[PDB]
Amino acid sequence: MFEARLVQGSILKKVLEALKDLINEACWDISSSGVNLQSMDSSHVSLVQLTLRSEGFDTYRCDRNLAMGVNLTSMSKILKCAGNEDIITLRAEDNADTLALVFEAPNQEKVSDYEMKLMDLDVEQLGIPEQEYSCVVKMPSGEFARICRDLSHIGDAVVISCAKDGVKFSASGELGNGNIKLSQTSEEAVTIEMNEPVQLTFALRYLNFFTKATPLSSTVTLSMSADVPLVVEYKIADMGHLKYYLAPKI
Amino acid sequence: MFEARLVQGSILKKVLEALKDLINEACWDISSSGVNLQSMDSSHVSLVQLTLRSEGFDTYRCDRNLAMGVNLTSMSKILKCAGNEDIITLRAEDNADTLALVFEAPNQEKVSDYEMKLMDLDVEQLGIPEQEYSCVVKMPSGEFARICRDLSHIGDAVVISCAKDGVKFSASGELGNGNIKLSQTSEEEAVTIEMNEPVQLTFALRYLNFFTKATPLSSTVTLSMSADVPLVVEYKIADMGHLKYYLAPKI
Amino acid sequence: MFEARLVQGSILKKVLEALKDLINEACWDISSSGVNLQSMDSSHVSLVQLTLRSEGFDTYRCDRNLAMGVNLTSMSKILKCAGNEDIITLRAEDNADTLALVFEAPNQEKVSDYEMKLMDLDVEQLGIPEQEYSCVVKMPSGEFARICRDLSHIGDAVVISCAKDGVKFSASGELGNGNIKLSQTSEEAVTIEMNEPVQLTFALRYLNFFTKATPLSSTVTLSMSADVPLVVEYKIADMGHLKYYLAPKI
Amino acid sequence: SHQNVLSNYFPRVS
Amino acid sequence: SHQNVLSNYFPRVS
Amino acid sequence: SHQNVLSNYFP
Repeated sequence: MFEARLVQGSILKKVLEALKDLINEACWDISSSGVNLQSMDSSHVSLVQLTLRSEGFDTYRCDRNLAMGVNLTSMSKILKCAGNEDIITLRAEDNADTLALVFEAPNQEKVSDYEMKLMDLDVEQLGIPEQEYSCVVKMPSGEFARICRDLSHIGDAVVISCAKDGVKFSASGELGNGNIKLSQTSEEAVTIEMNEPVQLTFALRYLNFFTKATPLSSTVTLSMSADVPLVVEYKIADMGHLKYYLAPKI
Repeated sequence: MFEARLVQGSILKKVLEALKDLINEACWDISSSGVNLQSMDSSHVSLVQLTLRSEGFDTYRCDRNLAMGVNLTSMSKILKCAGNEDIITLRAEDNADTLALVFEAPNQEKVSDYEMKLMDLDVEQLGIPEQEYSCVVKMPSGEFARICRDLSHIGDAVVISCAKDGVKFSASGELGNGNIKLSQTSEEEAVTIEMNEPVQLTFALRYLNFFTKATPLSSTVTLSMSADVPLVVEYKIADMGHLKYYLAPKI
Repeated sequence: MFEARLVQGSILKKVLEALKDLINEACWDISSSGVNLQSMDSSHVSLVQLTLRSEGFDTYRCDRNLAMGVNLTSMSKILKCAGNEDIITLRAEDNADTLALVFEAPNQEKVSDYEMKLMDLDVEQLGIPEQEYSCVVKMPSGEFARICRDLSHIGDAVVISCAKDGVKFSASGELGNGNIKLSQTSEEAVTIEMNEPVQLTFALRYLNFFTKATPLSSTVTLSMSADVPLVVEYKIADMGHLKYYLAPKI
Repeated sequence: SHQNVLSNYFPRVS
Repeated sequence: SHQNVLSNYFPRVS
Repeated sequence: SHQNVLSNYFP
């Protein structure tokens, strides 16, 4: 048996909205400490790590550890059928043949019940060890998302140049080039912890997928060093976080 | 001569929106008691019956009875050109060659005038006897519209199971299967069930989703079932009539 | 150096939106009296003339007159990266190689900077003679815009018929025919100045392009005479106007 | 399953 | 149908 | 102008 219950179900809806365009399959590691998910996308250019801690749930119970092959497009399709205010419950048994999903309306006259097949997955694992970063930038996630959406009109790659002066996002293309500069402030603050100036380059295509996690968190952090992947991190309140990793260009 | 006038024209816009994707042509029976429309869809699996009574128009005049061949998409295209608050008037004259649609804006500076040609249409009518039904469910039309949309992610057919105090909608496919259970509530937003005999039937979700195009017509929708008879999905154009959809079950 | 600053930047966003689908390239005539822009569409059936006076700006400065070949889709792409509340700045130098656009947010912890290249244009300009018009109609711009969209369901050409009663807009096609009648009111007013009845015919395709300027002005004015082009005029409040010219059919 | 027609349930009334 | 161009009405001031 | 994968960084 595995059974976990979450009264703010929209969390899970948002999580799979944040995943489903990037990866088709992924394996869910259930333990008594919560849920971890890790997978690369088809190109092996990016990787995503998802954590959800036990005590962020209102009812968590795990008899012993599990690995659940889940097609995430399917799982999204199902979660779409959950109400915004539904209490969502996940359950799995001996068989681990299927994962069961329960949507209870808080009014109590509607209960939806879905059971999806769990495929069997080859597990190409990587270890994302947490590293040091020359520079780490914290900012409102909508602001970041808008940077990324804007510069996609301009080019296919963004250059992030961070000094203590402030952080700057740059792109160039056919039209010409564009630059957005943010500076450090007095919630919505922009704060920059800088140990060493960095200038790196990333594909904007991949970042626009990451910003799909925007509805999960008011704040986003970007972590960089020369010669290490970028970490774009969204914090799910009181429960866990969503980290996206992206390899720089050149 | 025929002339009918409706001060809230949006009714007529929504009726069309509810029809034009399911059926492309149909015949309008005009009498002094109102308007009837009935037609099968091309596949002859579903049927639509529309009633709009005389006394729901603010001015109805039907001197001679009329049967008007109409392309419902053409009429839809025209009605897009009406505002939701236009006072909408339909008029047909002596020979019934064209149907005129007149839109009076409450802004008052505008009167729009449209005239579409009336085709000549062949009549395969059907007779729907009045029955009472094993199980009858009244529920919010939006809830129902969502049930239908959602389960279409799961499968291509739904199994409706109606019991003494709750109805269950079920579908299955490759992903897996899903089931939605509604119960009866503590008006428009209540869920109520009148059941003389439990029913469990199966229907094409494709067709139901055309039906739900009638959702903006009514806050509430009623479903009527008996074993071995078509389902009836009914929306009420309140005070004037209704839009009933009929659907043949599977296996 | 040339510098123009506009504290309500939305004005400019709306201009580009009002141009970019109709014409791809154009030359901006910069002068100490303001900005002029004029262009035909590829088919040479319509023309658009834009005037923006020096004194509608909050900071206008022009030492030399300038004529700037501009790709307008590019420029629109850029202004999309501006917020509605941003203070927008246009700048060009001695050299005039590129045009710079600077967006300051009311957030003001953010400054965006874009620079588009100036292509070289053979600018086929036209001379707009002063005429007087048989019939001149003033109406709410959204009302005119809805007239134009509505009749595009019916046919491809509209017939505008002006007598003292009011103007009648008509179109025909396979479905049938539609007629819309406006009369003069007791702003949101409809006023009709008629010196001699006109009956003219225009491509609705072009009108549906003109109506993209609706958000620039609550009111639109139409000027007609037999055998001269139609004028569709939107007034940019306090700054200038956007005039479209259209050649009648048959 | 098989899809049935309304012909099978309602008579052709002219 | 026939569409007239602005050439018939306006001079080319280039 | 260039780019790699995420393999070349993590154990």
